[PDB]
Amino acid sequence: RTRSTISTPNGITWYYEQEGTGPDIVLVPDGLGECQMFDSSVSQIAAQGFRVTTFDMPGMSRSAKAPAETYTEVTAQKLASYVISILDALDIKHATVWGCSSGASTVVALLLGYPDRIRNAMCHELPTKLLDHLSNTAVLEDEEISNILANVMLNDVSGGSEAWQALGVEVHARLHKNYPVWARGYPRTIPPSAPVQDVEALRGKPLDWTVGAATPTESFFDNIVTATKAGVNIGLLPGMHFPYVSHPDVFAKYVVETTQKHLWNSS
Amino acid sequence: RTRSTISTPNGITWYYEQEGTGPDIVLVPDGLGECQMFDSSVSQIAAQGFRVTTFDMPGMSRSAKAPAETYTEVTAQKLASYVISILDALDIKHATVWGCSSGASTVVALLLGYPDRIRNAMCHELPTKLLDHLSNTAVLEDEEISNILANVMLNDVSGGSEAWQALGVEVHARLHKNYPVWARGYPRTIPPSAPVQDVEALRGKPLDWTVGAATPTESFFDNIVTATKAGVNIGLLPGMHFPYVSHPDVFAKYVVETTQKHLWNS
Ligand SMILES: C[C@H](O)CCCC(=O)CCC/C=C/c1cc(O)cc(O)c1
Ligand SMILES: C[C@H](O)CCCC(=O)CCC/C=C/c1cc(O)cc(O)c1
Ligand SMILES: [K+]
Ligand SMILES: [K+]
Repeated sequence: RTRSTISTPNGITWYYEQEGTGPDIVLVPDGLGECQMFDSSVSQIAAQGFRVTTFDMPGMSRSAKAPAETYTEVTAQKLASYVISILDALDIKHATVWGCSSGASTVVALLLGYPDRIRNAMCHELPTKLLDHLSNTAVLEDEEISNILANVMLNDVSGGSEAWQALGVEVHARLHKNYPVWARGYPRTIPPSAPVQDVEALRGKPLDWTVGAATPTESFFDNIVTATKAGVNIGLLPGMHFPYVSHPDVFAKYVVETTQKHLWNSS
Repeated sequence: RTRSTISTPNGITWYYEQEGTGPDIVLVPDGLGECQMFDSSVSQIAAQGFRVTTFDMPGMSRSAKAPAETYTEVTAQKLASYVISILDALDIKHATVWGCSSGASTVVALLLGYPDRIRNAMCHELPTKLLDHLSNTAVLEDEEISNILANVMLNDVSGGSEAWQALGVEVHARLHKNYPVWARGYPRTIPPSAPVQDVEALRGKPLDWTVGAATPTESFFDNIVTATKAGVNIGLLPGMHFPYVSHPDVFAKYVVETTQKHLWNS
């Protein structure tokens, strides 16, 4: 496993990890931007004959050395441009991509905006609606935000409390710092940027969409409706918002099988 | 509120309730077949200018005087035929219908099978897949079944435990007796009978489909997919499997507003 940093012309110094040889699979984090959440799955996926790349997102965790524009007023389209920049730096020309949450928005924007670069995209629980209770955290003090959102992550959306806690002190200390950054740059601007207003643009695209099996129906109801309207493959993963944490083996198998499906269809 | 009984020539003596005057709205119970779950909402809906009818289902609660075939090997098509028989007996010629669970299967079967009789149907959380863990309760002893399913209702799918408990001791005593009847006669045969194999048959029909907002996505995921494929209105009610128990005012409002929408359209 390569663990290193790389700087892109847009001023971001990325922390990234890479393991394996074979077709490229890129795991884009959710809004918290923390790629250690992929640790177990990276090895399982790479072992099936893929080169797997992941990274902390700009302004978050180990990728914090970045211009303020990259973690304020954040949109799917901004994030997609940043991901393209690190793929360029790493000489990854053709990638399968995964993303959850703002990462889901990002990978659909990637697929639509850079079709020559993206073999297929897997999106999970893509936020399309403004949620005032999240947006309103942005005006609180840093420690108040971190306390509130740490609680929300563990109790409301982790999909597995034991697994979430078992990420450990080092990861959670990084998440603690990230929560105010996410709170002030994401909730207000990510949902209106969702690249799913044009249903016909999605039709026929190599997109595989999932929602958590245990997630309350109302949370990503709109995803299921939108995917079905566009004829896009839609299904479920165990857990809720973080299947790569709660169910890393099932997650890895899904990513491998889905990538294999598209490698067959490509030929 | 009229509370009475009526006997249909298929051998069922129904317990039923009616309140109000105006267009007919009929509330079909879920598989537990217990119409006291509608008590609050019946009054609220009727007050908006409707005649509201509901009833215990065959073999359940106060409608227990019924032949074994009406509560064993139960299908959506069987239940639809029974509901038509009581509508006939009460001289209800054109009805808006609500149903959840097996009641949802029933009202879709009613709409498709008897389009002249059904103004519009509201279906909620319609089961289309066999669940082994539910089917397997059919071979346990009665008291084992009641203990298991009473817990599942209270703690897993009620959508509001306080409201569920507040149905009261008499209701839960009736449910206690119903759980084994439901276990033996419904889970194994209701889902394969789901009238949703033909999406094109649903298209353009006066159907409004809901799922509980708090229900785990995987429970009625298929409902949302099927409704969307057919272009059928699909949305959410608060709670889970029993919105008429957990959120009776919201439930009543939904039934009234949906009926009014279709009265305008017609
Ligand atoms: C992991 C996630 O990317 C960031 C933490 C917030 C969270 O998990 C809440 C549940 C999912 C909501 C995502 C969401 C919701 C919004 O209204 C706006 C937005 O930008 C993202
Ligand atoms: C109230 C409900 O009508 C009867 C109690 C069982 C329950 O609530 C479990 C959750 C919803 C499942 C209904 C269901 C599931 C099946 O596999 C087969 C079937 O016939 C009905
Ligand atoms: K697993
Ligand atoms: K209510």
